[PDB]
Order: sequence, then structure tokens, then C-alpha cells
Amino acid sequence: SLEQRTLNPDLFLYKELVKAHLGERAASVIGMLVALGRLSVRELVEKIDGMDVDSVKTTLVSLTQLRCVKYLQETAISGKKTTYYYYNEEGIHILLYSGLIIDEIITQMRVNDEEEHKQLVAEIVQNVISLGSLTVEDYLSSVTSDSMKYTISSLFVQLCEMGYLIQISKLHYTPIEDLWQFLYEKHYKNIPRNSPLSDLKKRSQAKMNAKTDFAKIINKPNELSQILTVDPKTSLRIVKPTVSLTINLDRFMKGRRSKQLINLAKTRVGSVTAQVYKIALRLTEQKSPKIRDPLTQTGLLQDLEEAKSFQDEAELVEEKTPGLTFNAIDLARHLPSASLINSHLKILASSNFPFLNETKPGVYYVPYSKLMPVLKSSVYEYVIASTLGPSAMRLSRCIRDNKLVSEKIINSTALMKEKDIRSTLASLIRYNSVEIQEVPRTADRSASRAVFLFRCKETHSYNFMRQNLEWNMANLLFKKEKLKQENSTLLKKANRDDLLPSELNQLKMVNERELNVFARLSRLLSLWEVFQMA
Amino acid sequence: FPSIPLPINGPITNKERSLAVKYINFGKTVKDGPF
Amino acid sequence: ELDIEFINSLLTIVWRFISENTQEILEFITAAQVANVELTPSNIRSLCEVLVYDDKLEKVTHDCYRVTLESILQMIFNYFKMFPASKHDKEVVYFDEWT
Repeated sequence: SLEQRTLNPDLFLYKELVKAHLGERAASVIGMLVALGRLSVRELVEKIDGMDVDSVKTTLVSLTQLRCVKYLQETAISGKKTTYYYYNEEGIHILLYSGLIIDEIITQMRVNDEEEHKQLVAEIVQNVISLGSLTVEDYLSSVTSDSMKYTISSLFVQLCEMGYLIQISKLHYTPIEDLWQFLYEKHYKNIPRNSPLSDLKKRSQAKMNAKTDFAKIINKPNELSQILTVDPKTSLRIVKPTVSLTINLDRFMKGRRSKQLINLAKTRVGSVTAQVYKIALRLTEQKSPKIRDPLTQTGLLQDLEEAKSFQDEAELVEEKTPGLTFNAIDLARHLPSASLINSHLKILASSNFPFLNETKPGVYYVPYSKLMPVLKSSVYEYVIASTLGPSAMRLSRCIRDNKLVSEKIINSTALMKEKDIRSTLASLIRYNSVEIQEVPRTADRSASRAVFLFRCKETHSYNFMRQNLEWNMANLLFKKEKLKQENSTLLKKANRDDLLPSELNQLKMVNERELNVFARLSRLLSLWEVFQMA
Repeated sequence: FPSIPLPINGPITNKERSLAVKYINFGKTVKDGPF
Repeated sequence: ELDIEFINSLLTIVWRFISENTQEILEFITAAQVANVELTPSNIRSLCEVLVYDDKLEKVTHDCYRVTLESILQMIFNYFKMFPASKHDKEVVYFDEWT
């Protein structure tokens, strides 16, 4: 498969994933958008070949409903209005992560056991996002007139008011950079002429007012006081029925992040403390620091006096937030003993992995701004220890604490035989985990009169393998639909009955092999998703 | 022709073979839908 | 000390002494008929940090050492008992073959 392994970035993932379960006419249009960036429909037509002008709009409105792109409008002063179209980074993640949304709902919601909506609450998650956008009136108008609809309608306020089912709007549906644009000149035109002094300080007036509003505008969907209707008749608490809503991945990604940390807990402590650490984290999953950090996504990230201010206040948010700082007296009742919950939590402060590290005496809280880089430094190293020899794990850690090491001191710090490390180190040059620093003894970079120094270079060393997995996420599901191209004469027959004896076997051998794919797709999905904590 | 696989090549467990059911019927939901 | 191998015979025993839980090592290495001729406190500092790079045990408080519980791994972060199929299966995942 050399045709694909060479000239394909992440676009090879995005093109085929909408080609997996959606029409083929829309796989080529967003392949044009991701390749060329941003463009209008009027000149979209000649970039592709074979789709008519109205036939784009039918195809684009087909792709609009699942929230997979984001449009943005600007007009010309002498001209009419024009509408650009971008690509949405996280909306296409939803049908990527679509299998794992189902298994988390059951695992987060353990208050019910053998309920009659085990089939239905897993269907509801498949009924809220498969058609796209969704409102309250659209599922009560089903075949079920009542069938205890008042239970099922009031089931959702338990399921929505914990989060991640926020009302949809234009705010998260328009891009963030262009959202940051048209609010910047508005506050810049709130200050007119005749405020003359410090013109290079007058740009901060709109800039400080932007940050106060930009947190408030993203809090408008997080504002949960406008999605309630306290009904004085026949009810006690219900959402507003005229509200269009879909999934919100923000809690899901934080919930997946808490799913990752407990695995690191079970490695560095035994079985008793791992059960302790999982319970306290579930209480604070619904409100946590943001994983995507939209404020650090775009803005004035250039200058260090502000680039340091994107984590000075963001750290100060984390410890000074009232909604997570637990007092270690609440935790004893939630487990299915004030001395033991001190004792099992005492060793979380002792370990050099900074989770439950720093606190005020009596209260406890886990940090994230100084933790997940140790998580990024954890999952990176052992994968190298798996894909080649554990000697390569030894050389990687020797360059960690000792920076810019030469070839004499590696035999002084570590100790293996001299001929075997070069047959291991050069494997790590090829994958861009170690680098080369050159020092010239003579003029004009003469290669013989030189020695060669190393480095870790902590930023390039992750960005290589993140695309080495994004392509590996993209490679194996090409063999999914290609496997469906052959043996296609009987899956059409197996979609027609709702029975030849010898043909039934070759429907099973194409069944357990694709059953291996989704398991092999899930395992490396967790090894990839840790590299999104930027 | 290429060596050194990833360490995740294992028999599927009953913890996630029910999770693999939820993929294929999700694709049958949407593709047999409107689009 | 010496350039040729068999440092591991010195190295594999000193992990076992810390498994049950730098000056405490120096009395233990004198006994047990170990084939040595000259040790020093500097050598045990060098002998211990190889295990730090393997995460066999941990460095705390500038001279103390605690075990990273590799013993349960010794006997997803579970690379043992992971045997592959590797035969008659075209749908495998490789770490190379992207370059």
C-alpha cells in the first residue's frame, strides 16, 4: 500500500471518515475545503468537477445538519453580502467518537440498574445526534402517544442539567477567530477621538474589554439558568421545550481525560488507592478547567508579557475555584472512616507525580496545569519501550535530565556495551526523538573535525508521532470499506431479507475480522487522544 | 515487509465486543437515513 | 567498574534489597561472595541511576529511593502477556511504514 503511505496528511483521515457512513458527494467537497482552506460556494463550483451549483447547495445543506462545517459572513461595502465556509474540527470528531459516547453514558450514570430505558437511553444518544440538530417536540411525536412519556421527558433533566447537552446557537457554530474579530473593533470604536495620550496603550482598552466579554460570550451557552422551565402544573422541573440541542463534547473530552488519569493511578499505586482516586474525580468532572482552552487557541500569543498571562490567571482559576476544592469529609459517604481517607490520600501528596500535590491544610484539589505534561511525558516513553527494545527506554531517560549529552558521558551516566547502543540510538534518530547539535572545530562546517551533541527538543518529539497515529487511525478503516467492496453481492442480499448454506460462512469470516478492527481502533484512540492536551 | 508492530494486537474481550456492536448499527442508522 | 559486561549481576541483586524495603547499600555489598575488588559510595550512586532511567525505582529526597512497583509488572501500560496474531491477518497496525 505504497500509494497512500507517502503523500497524505490528516486530510486522508477527514476525507474517508465522511465517506465511511455518509453520501459520497459530500466527501469530495470538504476535501476541497481542508485542502484549500476557506472559500465561497460561488467559486467552489470550478474547483470541483461534476457537481452543479444547486447540487452543491443540496450537498452542503446535507452536510450542514450534522454540524460538520462552520460558515462565516462578511459583506462588501459597495457589494452584496457574501458567506464564507470553513471546516469544523470537533463536529467531525463526533461521528469519529460515536461508538464511545454510548459506553460512557452507562458508566457515568450508575444510579439506575436494570431500567427499561437501557435500550432507550442508548437509543436517545443515537437519536440526538444522528439526525443532526434536535428539539423536544420531535421525539414525543413518535409512535408512542404516552408510553410513560412524562418519565422519559423528565428523564432528560437528570441527563441534560449535568452538562454536555447545551442548547445549540450560533456561538459555538461560528468559528472562534472570526468571533474574536468583530467584537474587537466594536470596543475599539467605543473609544472615539480626543483621548490622546498613550496611543499604544489605547489599544489595550478594547483588548481588556474583549477578554471580559469573550469569557462571557462563551459562558452564555454554559449559562444553565435559561434552559429551565419550572412548571407550576403537573410537574416540578423540566427544560424549555422550544430548545434545539445536540451533544457537547467539552465534558466528554474532560470525562475522557479523567478516564486516562485513573490508568496512571493504577500503575503507580495498587488496587486500594485506585478505587479511592476514581470516586473523588467523578464529583468534579462536570466543572473542570477547559481542555481545549479557546483563549489560547487564537489571539496575541506573540509577546511574552501576555503569553505568560494565558496561564498565570488560568492557574489562578484552578486553585481558587469553589466548585472543586473538596474538604476530605465529603468522600467517606460516597464510597459504596476519616482516618483511612486521610491515609489513602496522604500518599498522593508524597509521590513525585503532582496529582493532589499542593494544597491548603484541610482542603484538597488536583492540579491540571502542572500535571498533564507529566502525563504527556508518561505515555510517550513506554510506547517507545514497546515498539523497540527497553534499552531505548534507557537512552531516552538519560537525555531527559542530562541535557545535551555527548558520546563519552553516555558511558559514564548509563552503562551498556559500546557496540549495542549505536544499533539502538540510530533507530531513535530516524523517528525524531533525539536530535543533532553540531560544533565546528575548523572553518566551513568540516564534517570530520566536529563532534555531535544531542537534545530532547520536547516539542518536535510529540508532533512526529501524533501524525504517525493520525495516519494509523486513517489506514485501518480504509481496509474497512475496501473490505465491503468485495463480498458486496451478499450484503445487499443480507439487507434484503429484512439462505444458501455454504455462502453463510463467508458472511461470518468477513464479520469477526471487522470485529477485530473496532477493538484495534479503540486501543490506539486512547494512545492518541493524550496528545490533544495542548 | 515492515516489522515492529504496535503492542495493541490482542484478542477482543467481552468488555468491548458489545462496544463494537454500537459502531456498525450507527452506520446503518445514518446511511439508511436521509443522506 | 570494568568496561566489559556482568555489571547486571551487581545490578540485579541491589534491586531485590530495595524490593522488600545510599549508605545502607554499602554494608550489604561486602557479603555474599560478590566478585568485586574495590567499591566506593560514588559507584553505587552510578549503579542506582541506571534503574532510575528504567523506572525500576524512584529517587526521593536527594538520597532516598522508593520502588515504582515494577514487581507486579515483573511477576494501557501492560506490555506483558500481549501476544499478537501476526499470521494470516492483513489488518494489523505497524509503527513504521509511515516513513
